Amino acid sequence: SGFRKMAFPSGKVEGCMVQVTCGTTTLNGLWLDDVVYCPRHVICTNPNYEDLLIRKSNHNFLVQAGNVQLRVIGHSMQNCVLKLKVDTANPKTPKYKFVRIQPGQTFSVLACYNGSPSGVYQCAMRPNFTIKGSFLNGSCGSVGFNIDYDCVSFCYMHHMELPTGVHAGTDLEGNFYGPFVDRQTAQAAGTDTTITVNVLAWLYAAVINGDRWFLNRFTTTLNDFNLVAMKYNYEPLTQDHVDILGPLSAQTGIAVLDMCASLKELLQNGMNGRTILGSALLEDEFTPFDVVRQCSGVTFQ
Amino acid sequence: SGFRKMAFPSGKVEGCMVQVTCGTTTLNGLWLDDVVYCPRHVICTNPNYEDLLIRKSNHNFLVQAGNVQLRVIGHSMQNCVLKLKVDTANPKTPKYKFVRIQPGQTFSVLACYNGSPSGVYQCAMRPNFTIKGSFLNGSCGSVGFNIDYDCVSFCYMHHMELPTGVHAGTDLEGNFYGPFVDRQTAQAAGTDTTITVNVLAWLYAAVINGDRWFLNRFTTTLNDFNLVAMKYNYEPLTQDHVDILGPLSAQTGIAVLDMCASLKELLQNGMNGRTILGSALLEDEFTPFDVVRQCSGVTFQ
Repeated sequence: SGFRKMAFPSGKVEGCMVQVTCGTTTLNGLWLDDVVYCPRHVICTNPNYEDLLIRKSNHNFLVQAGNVQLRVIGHSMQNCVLKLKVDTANPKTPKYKFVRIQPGQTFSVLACYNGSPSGVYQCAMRPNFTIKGSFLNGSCGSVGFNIDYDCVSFCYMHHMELPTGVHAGTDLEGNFYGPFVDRQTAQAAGTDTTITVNVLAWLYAAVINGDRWFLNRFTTTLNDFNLVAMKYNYEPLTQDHVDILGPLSAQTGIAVLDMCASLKELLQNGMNGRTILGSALLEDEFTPFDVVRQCSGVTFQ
Repeated sequence: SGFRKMAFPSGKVEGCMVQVTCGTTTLNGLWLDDVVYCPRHVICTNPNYEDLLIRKSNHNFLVQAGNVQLRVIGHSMQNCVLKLKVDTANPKTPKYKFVRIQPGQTFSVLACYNGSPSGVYQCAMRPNFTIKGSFLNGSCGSVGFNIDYDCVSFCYMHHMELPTGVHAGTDLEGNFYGPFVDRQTAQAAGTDTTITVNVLAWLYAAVINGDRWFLNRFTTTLNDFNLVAMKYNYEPLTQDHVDILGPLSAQTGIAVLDMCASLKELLQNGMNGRTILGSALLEDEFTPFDVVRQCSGVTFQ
C-alpha cells in the first residue's frame, strides 16, 4: 500500500551518460554503441547549424566518459541532435529503442551535470508539449526514458527552459516536442489543459488505497461529463480512455462513468479541506499503466 | 528552475540487490563485499529467532544474484537483520557506510521484488519513526539510502506495513526505527507531527522559484511562532533549525523569522485556493540540504 510518484531505476541509463565539450560549451551526451548523442547547440558560434557544422572537425569535440577520454572519429547532424561517432562501443550499452511519446504519457528523467548524474524524478509530457521539470544550467542533454522488462525506451532529450519555467526538448531523432526551436526567439508555451484520463486513474488509485469519501451514487454519460470537463479546462474523455480504464474499473467495481460523475462533483464543489492520496489537488501525472504497475507488483531488469 | 521530489540515481544500489529464499519465503537482500543482508523473519517457522536460527544450516538459504547462484558459507544474526556470508565478494560493491538517520531527514527508496528493482522514490522518516512508503508483498528487504559524492550511505531496510498503511523497518545494523517489532502484535503508529523546519525550507524553494504571494511585512520571535506551531501539530523550531536555514535566508534576503511570520499566517488563514510549487498543501518532506542541492547544482558519482 501507499502511493508515490515513482521513477524507474536509473542504473542502465547512468552507464551511458558522458560529458561533451567543444569551444567553451559543456553539456551531457548519451553514449550508446559507438555513437554519442547530444544537443546540436553545442557547436560554435540567430544560427544556421549546417553552416557551423562544416566549420568544425572531429578534434574539436572533447568527450569524457568518466576519467577516460573518448576519441571522436566522425560527426553528423540529425535534426536538432548531433551524433558523434567515437572509436569505442559502450560496454554498458543496454538493450534500447528510440520512441516518441504522446502528451499525457509519463517518463523518468535522469538529470545530469557534466556527465555526472544528479537525481531522478518522474514527470509527464504536458498537453502543450512542455514538461514541468527541474533543471539548472548544464542540464542540457539529460534524457528521459521508460523501462520495459530489460529494454530502455529513450523518449526525451532536454534542450531549453522557457519563460514560464517549464522545459522543452526533443525525441532522440532530434525532432522537438511542440512548436519550439533551438534558437533565441520569443517562444512561449501554449495554454495547458488537465489530463482527464490520468485524473481518473489517480482516483482509482485512491480507492484501491482506502480513500472513498469522493465517490457517489450518481452516474453520467460521456457527453454530459465532457460538457463539464471543457468548462474546467480538462481534456476530453474518449471512448478509448474508457476502455483503458477498464481493468481498473473491474478491480474496484466502480464503473468508469460512475467515477466520472464523482470527478464532476469534485470539479464543481472542490474538496472541502479533505485530501486524496495525500494531495489537496487532483493529480494528472499518473497514467492507467502507472497505477496498475504500482498496485499489482510489476518489476523490470 | 522547477522543483520536483527528486531521488538519488539508484544504479550503485541496483548492483547490490539479490534474492534470498529459505523455506517458502522469498524477499530481497543487500549484497556488499561477501555478506548478504536481509530481514531475519525470512527464517522458518510468536517467534524466538535465536531458537529458529540454530535449527537451519547454510544450505537452506538460496541466494540468487541474477542467474548466478551464490553459495552461503556462513550465517549470523545482528538484531533484526540476518547476515549470510557467501563465498563471492560483489564486484559491483560501491564505497558505502551504514548510518542511522533522525526523524525529519530524507532518503531514497529502491523498491524491489525478487531481487529485481522496480522503482525509485524519495521520502522522509516521519517524526513517529514510520515512513509513508509505497510497497507491495515481496518488497521486504528493499533498502533506503543517500549518496554523497561517490559514497552510498545505507540508512533503512524495509520490514513491515502497519495497520494505517505506513511502513516500518530498521537501520542496517538491525535496530528498528520506532517502537515496532518483527512479530505479529497490535502495534500501531504514534500520532505524527509536521516537520516545521522542512516546511520553511520548502517555502524558501518557492521564493527561489518565483512564488511570493505568501510572504509578509510582519515578523515574529521564535517563542510566539512555536506558540502557534504547537497549536497546529507542528514540530518545535529550534535555534539550530534557524541556523541551518541561514544560507537559504541569505540567498533570498528573507530573514528566517520573517518566513516564520509568513508560515504563521498561512497556518491561520489557509491558502485561499492558491498553490505553492504546484501544491495546495504545505510540504514537509524537503530538508534544507535537499533545497540547496536542487537550487544550486550539486551532483554525485
